[PDB]
Amino acid sequence: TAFLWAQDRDGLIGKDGHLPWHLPDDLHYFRAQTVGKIMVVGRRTYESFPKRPLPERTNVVLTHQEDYQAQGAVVVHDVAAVFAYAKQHPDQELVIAGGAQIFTAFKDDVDTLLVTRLAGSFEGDTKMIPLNWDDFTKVSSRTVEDTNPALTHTYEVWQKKA
Repeated sequence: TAFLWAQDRDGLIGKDGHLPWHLPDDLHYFRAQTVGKIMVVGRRTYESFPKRPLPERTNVVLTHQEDYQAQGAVVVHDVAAVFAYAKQHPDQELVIAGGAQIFTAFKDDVDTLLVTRLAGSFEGDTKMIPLNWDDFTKVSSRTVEDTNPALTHTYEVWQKKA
């Protein structure tokens, strides 16, 4: 299972309840990362999400409710309910998108990690969860210095070890 998200110098991710705005470049990666397959998302996330469900992207809703539903999307309550779907759907891949509440949920199950270290700084009140970098291994990491000094980023790909 993979985890795709972007972190800045400070290591921020997003907001919890501000609704400021989203970047076009930083947004393309957030989705393009696992789009086109079984991408998980928090209930709160699936809501704000540009669309429900996503066009060409299988989404999943994680909530403590045992009756929670979604139009087209899949409804799960934890990392056990998601793996259950992906279990019956060995054709598609399982990659968690968010949110933070969902990140630390699969942190102990994630077999692969994806982080984008952006040189520039980003605002927000929500920080990234405590990842066990010691439990995982870095398989790839290279920074990309674009024209914009703040639009820079590093693509890190980690693989959970035993």
